[PDB]
Amino acid sequence: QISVRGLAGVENVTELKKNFNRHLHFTLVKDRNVATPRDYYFALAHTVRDHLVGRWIRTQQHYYEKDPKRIYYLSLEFYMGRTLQNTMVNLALENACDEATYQLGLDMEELEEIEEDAGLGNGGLGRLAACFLDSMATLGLAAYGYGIRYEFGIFNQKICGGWQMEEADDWLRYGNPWEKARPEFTLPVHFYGRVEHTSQGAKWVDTQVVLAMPYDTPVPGYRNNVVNTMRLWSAKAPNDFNLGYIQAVLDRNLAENISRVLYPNDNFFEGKELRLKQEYFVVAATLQDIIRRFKSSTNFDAFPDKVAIQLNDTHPSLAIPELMRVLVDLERLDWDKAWEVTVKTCAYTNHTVLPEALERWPVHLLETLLPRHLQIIYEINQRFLNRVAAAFPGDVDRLRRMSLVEEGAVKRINMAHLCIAGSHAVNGVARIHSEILKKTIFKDFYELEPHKFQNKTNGITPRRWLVLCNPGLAEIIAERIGEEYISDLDQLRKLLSYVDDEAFIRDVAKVKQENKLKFAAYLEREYKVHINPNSLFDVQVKRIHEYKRQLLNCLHVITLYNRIKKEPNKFVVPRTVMIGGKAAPGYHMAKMIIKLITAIGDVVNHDPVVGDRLRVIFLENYRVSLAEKVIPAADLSEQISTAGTEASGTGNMKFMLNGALTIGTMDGANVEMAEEAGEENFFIFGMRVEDVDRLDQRGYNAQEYYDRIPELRQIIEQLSSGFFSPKQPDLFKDIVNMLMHHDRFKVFADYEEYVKCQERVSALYKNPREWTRMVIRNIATSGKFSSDRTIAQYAREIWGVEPSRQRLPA
Amino acid sequence: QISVRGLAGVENVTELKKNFNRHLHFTLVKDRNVATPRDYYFALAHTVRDHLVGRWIRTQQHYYEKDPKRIYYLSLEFYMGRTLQNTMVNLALENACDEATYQLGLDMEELEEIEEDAGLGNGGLGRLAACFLDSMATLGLAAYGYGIRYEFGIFNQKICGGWQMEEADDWLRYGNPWEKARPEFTLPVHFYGRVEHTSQGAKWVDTQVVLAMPYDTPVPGYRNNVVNTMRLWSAKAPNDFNLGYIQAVLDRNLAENISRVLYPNDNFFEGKELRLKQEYFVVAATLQDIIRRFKSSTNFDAFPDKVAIQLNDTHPSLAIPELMRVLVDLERLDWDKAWEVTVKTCAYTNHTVLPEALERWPVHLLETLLPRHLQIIYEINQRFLNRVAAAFPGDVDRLRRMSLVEEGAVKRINMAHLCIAGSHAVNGVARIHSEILKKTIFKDFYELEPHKFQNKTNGITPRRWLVLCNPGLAEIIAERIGEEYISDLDQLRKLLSYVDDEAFIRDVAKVKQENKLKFAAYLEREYKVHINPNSLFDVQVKRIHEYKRQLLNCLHVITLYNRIKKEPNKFVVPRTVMIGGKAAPGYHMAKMIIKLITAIGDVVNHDPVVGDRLRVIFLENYRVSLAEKVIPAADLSEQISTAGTEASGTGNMKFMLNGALTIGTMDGANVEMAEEAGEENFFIFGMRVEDVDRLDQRGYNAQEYYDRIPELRQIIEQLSSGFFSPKQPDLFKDIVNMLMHHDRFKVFADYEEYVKCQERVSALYKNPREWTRMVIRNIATSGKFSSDRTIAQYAREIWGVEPSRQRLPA
Ligand SMILES: CCCCCC#Cc1cn([C@@H]2O[C@H](CO)[C@@H](O)[C@H](O)[C@H]2O)c(=O)[nH]c1=O
Ligand SMILES: CCCCCC#Cc1cn([C@@H]2O[C@H](CO)[C@@H](O)[C@H](O)[C@H]2O)c(=O)[nH]c1=O
Repeated sequence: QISVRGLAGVENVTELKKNFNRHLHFTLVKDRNVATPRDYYFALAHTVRDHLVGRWIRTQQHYYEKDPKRIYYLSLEFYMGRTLQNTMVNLALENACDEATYQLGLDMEELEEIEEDAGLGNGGLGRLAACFLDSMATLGLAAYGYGIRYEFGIFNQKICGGWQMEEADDWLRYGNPWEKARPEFTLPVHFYGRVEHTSQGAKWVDTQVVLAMPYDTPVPGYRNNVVNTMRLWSAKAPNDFNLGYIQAVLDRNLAENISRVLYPNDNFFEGKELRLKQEYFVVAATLQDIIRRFKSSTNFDAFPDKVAIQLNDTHPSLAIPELMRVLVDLERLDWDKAWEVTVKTCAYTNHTVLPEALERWPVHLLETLLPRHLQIIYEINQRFLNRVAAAFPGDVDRLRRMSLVEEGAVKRINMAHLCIAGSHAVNGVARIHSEILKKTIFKDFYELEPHKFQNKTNGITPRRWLVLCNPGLAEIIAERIGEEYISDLDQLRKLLSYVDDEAFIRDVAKVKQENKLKFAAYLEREYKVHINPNSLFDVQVKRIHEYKRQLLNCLHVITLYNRIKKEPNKFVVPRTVMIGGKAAPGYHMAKMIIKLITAIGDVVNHDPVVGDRLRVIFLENYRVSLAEKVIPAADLSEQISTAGTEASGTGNMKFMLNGALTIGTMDGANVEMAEEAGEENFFIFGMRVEDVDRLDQRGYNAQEYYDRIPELRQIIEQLSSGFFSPKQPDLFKDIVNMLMHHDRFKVFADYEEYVKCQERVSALYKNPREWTRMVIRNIATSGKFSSDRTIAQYAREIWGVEPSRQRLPA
Repeated sequence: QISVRGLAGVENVTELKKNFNRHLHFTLVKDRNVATPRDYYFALAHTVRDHLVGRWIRTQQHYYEKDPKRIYYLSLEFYMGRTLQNTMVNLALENACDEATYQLGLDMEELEEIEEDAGLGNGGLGRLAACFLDSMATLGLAAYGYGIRYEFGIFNQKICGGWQMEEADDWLRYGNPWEKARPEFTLPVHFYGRVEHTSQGAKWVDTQVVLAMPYDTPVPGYRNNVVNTMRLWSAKAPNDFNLGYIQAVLDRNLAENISRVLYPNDNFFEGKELRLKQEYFVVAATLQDIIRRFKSSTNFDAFPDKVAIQLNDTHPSLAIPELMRVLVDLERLDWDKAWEVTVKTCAYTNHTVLPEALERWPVHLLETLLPRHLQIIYEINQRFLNRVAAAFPGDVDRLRRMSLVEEGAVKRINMAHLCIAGSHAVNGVARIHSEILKKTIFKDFYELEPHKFQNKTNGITPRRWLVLCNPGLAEIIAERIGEEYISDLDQLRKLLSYVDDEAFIRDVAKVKQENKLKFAAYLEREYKVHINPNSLFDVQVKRIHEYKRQLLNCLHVITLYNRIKKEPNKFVVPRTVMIGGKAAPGYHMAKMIIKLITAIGDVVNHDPVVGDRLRVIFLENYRVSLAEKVIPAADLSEQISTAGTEASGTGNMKFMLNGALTIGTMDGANVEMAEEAGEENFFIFGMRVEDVDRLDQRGYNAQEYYDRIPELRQIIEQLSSGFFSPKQPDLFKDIVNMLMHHDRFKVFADYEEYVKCQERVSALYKNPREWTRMVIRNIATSGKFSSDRTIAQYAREIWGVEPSRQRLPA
């Protein structure tokens, strides 16, 4: 059909068809009269997977012959989403399969919709991981993602009476044709026990053994025939485990619970033992795989020239004392040498500065669960603190601040401090977040070792986040400037010479209008809800968090509503405000925010005076595959976190790429986005980071805003009095109370300037042609935000390897 | 190589080879340089499974077009063993695959050894089930096996210091290429709740839901292109299950524990709740499958003309009140009509008369777990007892004996009584066991309904139990009389005209000697143990049980040993005595017996005076695949249960088929075996059933035998004094105590005649040529004992359907 989707040749189409039929019959054991859409999706999936394997084998073979330096990306999260379309796209099979399946009388799109998301992640962190593996493959890096194969991913969100209900995401119910179980590289992981000292060093003994079985899933590069591996571990009990008899067998579940469910907090940190076991599990099994792969090439000097380990936040920070444990206790290197190898291997990416988000493990936990690692960590601390004393003699306060060990009611190990100490590079995820790191929470560590601190502004993959979810926009871009930009997204700049081209202007706007028409229909079919597709589409999608200030959005919505009820016969640009996201299950406030949003919907959406001028939709079960649908359909992107809190953000990037304009604060990557497009082409409002500080020193008194803004006073009055909850008039007193007395995020301080800026958005939207020209300026400058750029920067400046864009043979 | 293994044509061989290579690459994602034997076994397995599926689909299609009456075989046990070779054999692919794999430079036999047993059974009962499914397919019956897909089967038995250790049989570790998950026919099963009465009848409510997911495994008939289905259910939790959040997800294991492990008792009955849930699970999910399949053909009159349900013992007896529940409560038939349908559908096979083996469920259990079924059972009882009163007025004792409900400290439901009441046929499993049923435990029920009681002597499948495990013997048979006998085993009779044929005599003996030479080697390679292959091979293999009187064997062994130490320079026919079997984990005595056997081994096997004249081996991990090896290699078969206790036995049949002579008592099928071969061709000793009764009425006093047999007194003295346990001299006091004061099985009563008869075995063995001629008479008369005969008898006399030997098209 459209050109970026590859060739539908007569060979390939005829061949796809017979392989589809072979799978349907031999693999699925069905015939065309009993097959359901789910069987059809499978046959297609097995058929496409057939095109990977040849390439997959040759890629692993290549890395053996060539023995390049290897990148190991350790993450507890890999938010993959669906695999089928991505695979076709990267393999140039999209038009072929589409043709083949059409001729068999099937609609491919209907089949794509049957695939479960692999929701092995909560949000931006696990999805960074996913974009990174795609980019690593595309750039021919010899990279492996390592994580955990959770039996249940992020929960599916149902709304009942406007409250979030969580249900189990049983994504493996029907099988996963993408993975390959490799029970033959099963590895032991040890827990508990005790440390014994001998003539010949420490020995960790009387431990419980849990086996780690790996599953491999192919990661295909973009049209370069590189296929890398994501290896996820699964917990299995040993056969002599516990081994009255029945219970012994039934208790095998106790071990395998390790990889059973993904922790769904991204706000808070809970010191729960299961979580720590998960972190150790992945790190222990991964290091033996890394070490084994290295030995098949006594001398660990070369280890750092052959291995790079990137730590996605501090979740796999135990890699550091685990690498010492192996080197010192099992391979018998002296401390000082093993330490040099360790620091030179490991690097650390921090994803937040929120204090409640940082891992601080109780010592009593590490002591029972991992007693030798505790010894190592203490020995690490001591030697570290002697470096500090030597560099800053007399400074005893610096000593207590920098310690890996927090003194207090319960002793804690600060896992960030460990990562900084044991890594040669530490990075933030956007320029401003990186400066904040050096100026505030890691300032002490920066003065000791300024050379460790870097920046690597996040990016997203334009294969998933443009070609895949937005084929129409990819096409019109390709018509003008070619296809090269799909893996060199800087070329999008060439679009700046089309900014006064009437034919492009109509085409950009035409595509936006289609994506809206299509999403508007998805809203009716799957969820019986009625939207005007000529309205502006105002979307905030991301996890629910106080810092992300969905509440601020709510306040705007309520204000537009109140202005409309005040002058009903005045013209306002209509809007459909969509807000969607999951709340972590114990985060009471977050859950109240979801409730408020639906409450506003019940009032606003059924007011006959409002008409179709304002609609408020909460988007159920936001996740990767819903993001691929709503992002191409959006006009306004809401990125409105209090300055200084959102480390980078990546949703913001997906929207810029797809023709939405951004309303946001100068926070995280928003800053570089505006810098790249010009501030004129951006809707910036609110305090900068400096303003927030000034406010913290005076003290933030919310009353002041309430006393001076009548429009705001009215909203609080409505919330307090029961306007939005006529059955429970006091339903929202917690929010009204938080807003008024302990808002760490200064919702009221930004309200005035946020509303004024929202008025400027409506004004520009009334002039279609200038709206679109601004869109063009955004899309045209979104190049920097490709995860290809990001990965090339890690590669060159942290891992010490060259990206290569060259094909491998077919 | 040999003719019964089919054609190795040039088409098939070349085609096997490329499919093997396709699977190795596409399915297993390996290449010839990294492949391990396990990968090779898989590729072969997937290649052979490819030849089933076409046939499998056409068989299920046929049954739809033709709509014949359907047999549902309900069992908690299916002891399948390995599937690969059986599949090749039934499909005529053995010589082809052997050729193909040879040309790829592989040894097929080495590959066959890598396959796990599906040990979804304990012993004869679950293996009857397996032989029956093979025979049902071979006879073109539209039959389905239904059971449970246990995650762990019968435990693997290790010996440590001569004690049994149990470890978990994790038979699914590496995948099972034979099954097909069919998540789309998932079915709800309900538990707990309570019964509510309405205007419109009872309603079972507030129940917990457990889902049953079916797995299908192909059951290929012998060279007729019929492939039937074994459907095994797997327990899965629902997604809103329990649905702080973490525990909710972790507690999903509580539901799925249902299908987690197979109960390994075959002696005793434990009223454990998990077991009852297993029995209900299988019965509830199976009945909806049966009912659904029936509706796709309001009127249940035809139900019994379209459905037959065979109950393998009382384990799935809840099928009966479950069928009433559905008919009465969900489809709204009146009692009397639903009852007629039920009795006409169901039949019951009893497998034992041992009182501790019978299921008697506590009422408090059924009341909490299945409260409506309890109501039904009471209503069944009442109506049943009114039939009894009417037929035997005044007989109040008969009323208490016949009741489904046992009065007592805790009320129990007698599940046998339920099966008899709710079934149109009840059968024993050998002629003598069937008479015992009618004369003793079911006598009351027989006088009420003599027409319900039948016999169906057990059988075994000659495909697995001859062609497969003994290709050499199958060949020489085929040389003389053709191949037709493989599915018409009566033709083995034609061998009686070769009894004086010198060339056959040498060939029969030649094969026996090979199987011995080969097993003798298997003993060294896998278990470092040293046997003389010219000795007589004396084997007792079967579960360890007091009734099966392994102890009696021990006493003989010890006696041969003591006679040898008394006259060391006298000639005795050498023997290798092998005894093997698992003990149920809580059966303390059984476990002591294993211990004794190894103790005898430690003394006997290291006496230099004994030489290689006597060896005593305990065979570790006896199971289906070890049976396929040791049975062809045996000379003497030990079937020595106290008369009246072994309902039928089937090991006895496997040995007759494979050229061993039998030493045994007149118990179970032994009786019909001797009747078929002539008593002269059999080594019969000991009490008949009548003798046992006479002894029970006088009282069995073991002292008497001890006082009159010096050879016996000496053995007891040795056991008591520590001769076999020099470190723990009192190790065996429990056995010596049981033997002397409470042996329900009269080991001493049979000892004298058992030894005399063992002397007659040794005498005949010294004359090779007459030994073999007797073997010929056994093998030649083993026809009756084919499970094809058995199934044809169920078919004609219980199920009301005709066996058909006709091919279906290819
Ligand atoms: C000391 C160890 C404790 C770590 C606690 C944490 C954290 C997280 C950060 N981010 C986002 O990660 C994204 C990817 O970098 C960012 O764009 C976004 O700004 C982040 O909030 C998440 O999405 N989830 C998180 O849990
Ligand atoms: C009231 C319900 C309770 C049932 C309890 C039971 C039983 C069993 C019978 N048999 C054998 O089943 C075999 C197959 O019929 C026989 O040949 C052999 O003689 C039997 O002992 C077994 O092998 N295992 C058993 O558990």
